[PDB]
Amino acid sequence: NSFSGYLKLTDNVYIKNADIVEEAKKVKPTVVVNAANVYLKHGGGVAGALNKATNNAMQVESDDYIATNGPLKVGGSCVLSGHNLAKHCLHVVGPNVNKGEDIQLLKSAYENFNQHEVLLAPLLSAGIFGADPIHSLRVCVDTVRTNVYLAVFDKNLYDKLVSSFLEMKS
Ligand SMILES: Nc1ncnc2c1ncn2[C@@H]1O[C@H](COP(=O)(O)OP(=O)(O)OC[C@H]2O[C@@H](O)[C@H](O)[C@@H]2O)[C@@H](O)[C@H]1O
Repeated sequence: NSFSGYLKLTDNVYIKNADIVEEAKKVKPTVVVNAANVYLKHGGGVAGALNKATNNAMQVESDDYIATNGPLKVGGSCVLSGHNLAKHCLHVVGPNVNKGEDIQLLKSAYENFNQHEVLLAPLLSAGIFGADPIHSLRVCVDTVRTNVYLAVFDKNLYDKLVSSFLEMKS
């Protein structure tokens, strides 16, 4: 946990414009969050990017987990190996609002973060799943009480997130 270059938004939320995988390799974090689906299929996005960097070790361990325990709940989580990227990997499932999943569960999904004192995380539901990233950052800041280090990959999205957060801040 040697996080460098993060802007601090609140007492426990930090943000940085980085690739979450490059971040993980460099910082070797205790916990890296994966933006997961219910069957733990890491195709594309953060999940696929992380899986590739373990040369598909993650996807194999994931598939064994689903086979034993069945799908995760939307808004739920499971802790697996972090492989070469971290000690552990917390797969957290946020609502796919694009497919009509309840946006309320984004808050339950962020509540999983509070079981770890330090995390390297992306924004849940803010890509393929279609939530407003500003909304997702807002619920993260309102929900997570532990120290979360957000890697936002796209520069324009990151700029807009730090702007909007600080304009609406109180
Ligand atoms: N390499 C990356 N590094 C950092 N942030 C990233 C990266 N790739 C995407 N992001 C950002 O992380 C946030 C989450 O994007 P997704 O990974 O698409 O997350 P989510 O919306 O929860 O999508 C879940 C779905 O995506 C699939 O990969 C996954 O298997 C599941 O089906 C968004 O802001 C997105 O721009």
